[PDB]
Amino acid sequence: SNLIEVFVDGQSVMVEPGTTVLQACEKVGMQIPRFCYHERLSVAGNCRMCLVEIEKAPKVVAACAMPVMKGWNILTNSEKTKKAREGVMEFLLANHPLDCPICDQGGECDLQDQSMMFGSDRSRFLEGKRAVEDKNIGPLVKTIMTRCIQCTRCIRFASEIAGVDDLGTTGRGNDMQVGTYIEKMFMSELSGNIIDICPVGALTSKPYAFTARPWETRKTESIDVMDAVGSNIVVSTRTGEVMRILPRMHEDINEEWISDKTR
Amino acid sequence: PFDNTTYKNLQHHDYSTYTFLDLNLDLSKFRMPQPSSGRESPRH
Amino acid sequence: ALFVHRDTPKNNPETPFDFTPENYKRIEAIVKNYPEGHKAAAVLPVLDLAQRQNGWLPISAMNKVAEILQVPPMRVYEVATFYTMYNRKPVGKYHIQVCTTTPCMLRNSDSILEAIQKKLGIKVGETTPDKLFTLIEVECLGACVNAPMVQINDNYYEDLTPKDIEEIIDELKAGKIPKPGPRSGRFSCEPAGGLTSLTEPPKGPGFGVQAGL
Amino acid sequence: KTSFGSLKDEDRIFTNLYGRHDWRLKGAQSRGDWYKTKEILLKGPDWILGEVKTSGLRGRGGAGFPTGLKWSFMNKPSDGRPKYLVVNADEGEPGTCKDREIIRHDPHKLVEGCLVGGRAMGARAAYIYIRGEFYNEASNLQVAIREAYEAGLIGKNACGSGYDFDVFVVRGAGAYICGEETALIESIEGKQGKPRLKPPFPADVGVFGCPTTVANVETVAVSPTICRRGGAWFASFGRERNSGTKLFNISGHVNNPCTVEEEMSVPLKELIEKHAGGVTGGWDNLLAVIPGGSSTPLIPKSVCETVLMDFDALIQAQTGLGTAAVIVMDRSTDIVKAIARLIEFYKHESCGQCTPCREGVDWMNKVMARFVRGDARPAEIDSLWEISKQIEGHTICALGDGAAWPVQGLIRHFRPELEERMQRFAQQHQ
Ligand SMILES: NC(=O)C1=CN([C@@H]2O[C@H](COP(=O)(O)OP(=O)(O)OC[C@H]3O[C@@H](n4cnc5c(N)ncnc54)[C@H](O)[C@@H]3O)[C@@H](O)[C@H]2O)C=CC1
Ligand SMILES: Cc1cc2nc3c(=O)[nH]c(=O)nc-3n(C[C@H](O)[C@H](O)[C@H](O)COP(=O)(O)O)c2cc1C
Ligand code: SF4
Ligand code: SF4
Ligand code: SF4
Ligand code: FES
Ligand code: FES
Ligand SMILES: [K+]
Repeated sequence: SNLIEVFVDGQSVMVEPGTTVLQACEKVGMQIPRFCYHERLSVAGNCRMCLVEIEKAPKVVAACAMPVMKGWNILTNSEKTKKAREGVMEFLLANHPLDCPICDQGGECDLQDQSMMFGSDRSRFLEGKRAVEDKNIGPLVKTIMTRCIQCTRCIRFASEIAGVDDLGTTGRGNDMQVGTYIEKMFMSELSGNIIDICPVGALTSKPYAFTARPWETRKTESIDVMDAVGSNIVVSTRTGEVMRILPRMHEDINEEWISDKTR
Repeated sequence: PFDNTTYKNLQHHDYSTYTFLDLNLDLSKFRMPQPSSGRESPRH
Repeated sequence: ALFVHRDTPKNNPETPFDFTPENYKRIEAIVKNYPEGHKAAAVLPVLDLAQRQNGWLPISAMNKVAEILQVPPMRVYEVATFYTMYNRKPVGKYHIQVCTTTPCMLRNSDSILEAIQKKLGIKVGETTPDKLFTLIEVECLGACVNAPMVQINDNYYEDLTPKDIEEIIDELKAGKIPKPGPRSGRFSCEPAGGLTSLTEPPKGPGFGVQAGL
Repeated sequence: KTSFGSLKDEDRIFTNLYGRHDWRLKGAQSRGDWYKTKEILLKGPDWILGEVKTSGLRGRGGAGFPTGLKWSFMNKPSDGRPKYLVVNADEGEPGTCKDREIIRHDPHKLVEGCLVGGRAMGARAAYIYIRGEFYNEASNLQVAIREAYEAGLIGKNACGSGYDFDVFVVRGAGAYICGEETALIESIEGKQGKPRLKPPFPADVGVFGCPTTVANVETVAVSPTICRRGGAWFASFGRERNSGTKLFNISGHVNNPCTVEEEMSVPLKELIEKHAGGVTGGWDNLLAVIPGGSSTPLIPKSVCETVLMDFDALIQAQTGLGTAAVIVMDRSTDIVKAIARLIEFYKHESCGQCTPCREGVDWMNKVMARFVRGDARPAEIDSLWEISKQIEGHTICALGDGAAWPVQGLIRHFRPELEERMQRFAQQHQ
């Protein structure tokens, strides 16, 4: 074996060369927070939420993108790792709209949850927030782009897995927007999966819209029958009524996606 | 003779909107044959 | 100022655009500057070529650049909305760009912005009603010692006063083309009160060449 | 040598800086360009890299990385991918107008630099990524490249050396961020000019995924003069680890704003009072100097009195050398308006990729726009300081650093002027 030895908080772990910092921390049961990293999409490195201190290094590294060198001690819980996480969460929540009650992502929001777990408890932003024009990409995905945090999981899903190349970023700076730039309708056979991986409620399910809320739903693990792939699903119900259908991760079938008929 | 009193770069007063691209088209005959990645595009 | 497209009757995917055949030979020369398999690298010149023919970019020039380079159209829309030169609205015949960053602001670019506004009767972002002049306000143009300065379509007009830029707009309205240079006494970038350096003749080929060469 | 500056005209690398001689091939060959270029190329890559490492040349783009150590990263055996020198001619920095002068007036010096540097790094071709706003300079450089192809100096069998080397010019399209080397690489590749993360450094995965060195126009155009005159001749100027000559752009509130080539560790006061005619109203009218273009923090008048204009003496003056673009600001300058216009530049020139620049530079611009009017309370100074520290080192490229640093310099040297601005706002509006 050619495994290199690295350290996560002093704990030795033997990792394959080419492994990122985030995967090396995954191997000891620590989960580095993330918004743009996804293990089935390409590495983006553009939310900076995964910034972690390697010790004896005066700069945090994007753990989703940085490969481990031999002998690093990844400080997942040091003071400047936490200051980096609170600063990046402050910038993510600076222009974010106060929509948490009227948002379908509430209760199951990555942004809410790791704002609670890794960011500050309050605001210093005394300014006015931006407001993004909404888009119309079809009858399946409700689009409220003020909630977008520009993680580009849209674009990497549509380009790399759905293979569509219709989503992109237009503009520059804080005015950069996610969309198709024209009135174009994103209707793939895998189009609803962008509802799953959007960490915020910028892309939501238009059929599921406003009807339920994640804590009150019951999660029955079950099988798709819309094709002979046999996708593993979660039928989430509420008070004896089927509310929605999510995927289950099965690595050998449907890795974590389902089709739009299934959904 | 030696002259240090005039501005010798007076050519760019006469450049049109297609000067750069016609110069590139003129240069196209001089150049080495490009390398290939073996495919027509990364979507091929 | 927007970054979504709405189909107007003058900007729609059936607005007539096609390159001239000499522009197709120019596009062939552009694509031959890049390796085979990376034709997408010619998105930025060819799209700019589409702006040099048409004056601006309707969304059929974007579609034509996407079609002849075999890239997706969104990959051209990203380039057209990222870069500040691609005019996604038709600008006037003379596209005045006044630099108002700090090196040009400290040498009073505001006076020249105001002088262009009171000469043309428009403000920043507007176009004159005869479609001749579009006045916008740009960032640093790389002519900082020649502050204050403007750019008109290809040309830098430098070391300007309000009277100089009024004269430039006068001889632009008269059909002539002015000299792209500093309107002060100096030529390009030298100190104005005589050369403080390079007053000697250059030494010529072979000066100071070390041994073994 | 303890005193620096007063560079002689026989020691100038960029003769014909001012456009007073012929920039074309007949004018360039009679100034020393393309002299014994075959003899330089036939001494191989290792000799040229030894001359650049011996010269102590640091990267003239603005960071000052050691140029020979940088270019030696390409000196490795191939694996099927071609190799590319890419010349950074974008030059978006406010204050900086020197690479325009090299391209406009000494283009064959840049082309011979492309050939010598690409031979040093084994590069197949040169992409000179030029600013799109420099149309006349790009056509100027294209005429010089046509003269270099027709003289047999580049292309097939460059200078009779049996080394094949093309020189391409790529025009930008109006982005400051496409001066950053990985964003410039993405801009050559037909995409949005968004910076790549590092690693991979461009010597591993650069333009088109090939080995690639991005280098400034100035650090490329001095390399044949270094290889002819010797690395010791170049290293005999400036302080130690600060070797050579440098182009300086004195702009703002001086009597004669100019580009001038000077020895490295020249004092700032000597540079201004010699080549620029002094600060308007005399040296006692000086308020502040941004030493190296917009990304470096300002220094006040008390620091400008003794400091030397190289990398190390300006890092000791808690600023940077940067692009050596000296912006001079006299006592009549509203300095908060100038720094806020600079942060407004940084939010109009920010690509939007990562979170701290995309959000925090607009939020710093809003805080600075309230600071110009005084529409703030003094506890928002320190907050803004921390906002800068949350952008600094948390971003992908150094535009986030380059937007944090003017805010930090303004706060650090001019907190009381901000405070009196805010308190006169508070007394005339409440
Ligand atoms: N010239 C101009 O117009 C502008 C210049 N700047 C200056 O640019 C600087 C920031 O630019 P950066 O490229 O981000 O600075 P720096 O962090 O990256 O690196 C400088 C150079 O060294 C190389 N390098 C550094 N460490 C390396 C390693 N371990 N292996 C291989 N290569 C390595 C990089 O590839 C780069 O080309 C600042 O000093 C700023 O003042 C900023 C804006 C405009
Ligand atoms: C936002 C940003 C803009 C930059 N713009 C330029 C530029 O316009 N020209 C330049 O030579 N370097 C620029 N740089 C520095 C480059 O990253 C790189 O260091 C340089 O182009 C090549 O290295 P060198 O100094 O050895 O030549 C910029 C850096 C950043 C972060
Ligand atoms: S996306 Fe998350 S943080 Fe934003 S409004 Fe919805 S629940 Fe709240
Ligand atoms: S809409 Fe969602 S998935 Fe798409 S870029 Fe924005 S936050 Fe990411
Ligand atoms: S910090 Fe700004 S300039 Fe750099 S990758 Fe991010 S958005 Fe781009
Ligand atoms: S998760 Fe690594 S930066 Fe987004
Ligand atoms: S500041 Fe106006 S040209 Fe650089
Ligand atoms: K979602």
